[PDB]
Amino acid sequence: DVAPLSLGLETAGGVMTALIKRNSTIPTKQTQIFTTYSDNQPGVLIQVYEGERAMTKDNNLLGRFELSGIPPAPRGVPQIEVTFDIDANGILNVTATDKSTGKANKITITNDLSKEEIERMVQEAEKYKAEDEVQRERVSKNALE
Ligand SMILES: *[C@@H]1CC[C@]2(C)[C@H]3CC=C(C=C)[C@H](C)[C@@H]3C[C@@H](O)[C@@]2(O)[C@@]1(C)C(=O)O
Repeated sequence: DVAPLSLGLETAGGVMTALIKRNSTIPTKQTQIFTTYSDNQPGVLIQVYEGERAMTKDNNLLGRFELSGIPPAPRGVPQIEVTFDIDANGILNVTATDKSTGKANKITITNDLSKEEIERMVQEAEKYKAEDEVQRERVSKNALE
């Protein structure tokens, strides 16, 4: 019925950027436009995370993929459309497409975590809320490494 945890990707500096917020009613689909962190960046690394903490290392890793072929351009210029789609079949599709060329890549994640363990991740997130927000402020926008 609901996404029991926030679902997102890692932005510059190991920052958790949520696309599907905790308690979102399923089916659900969200999209954010992302960019490159450094000049002439040839591609982006999509790292799929679950959890509430501000830094991805403290959340759970679900999968990875790279979208390469990004032409040389300055930082913050390329447009990378990243969509998270949760279906009613227990299939999570994460797609990243380069808006300039149409070049894309994707990962499929299925549901095959305990209720208490889910309850702990949200407990831990509000306990570490301040420390997490400090690291976020210090290290962060919509930039992808
Ligand atoms: C944490 C790990 C991932 C997942 C099993 C999700 C993976 C695939 C999905 C497909 C529609 C769902 C978005 C799943 C929702 C949820 O059960 C899940 O996010 C967690 C909390 C889990 O229970 O293992």
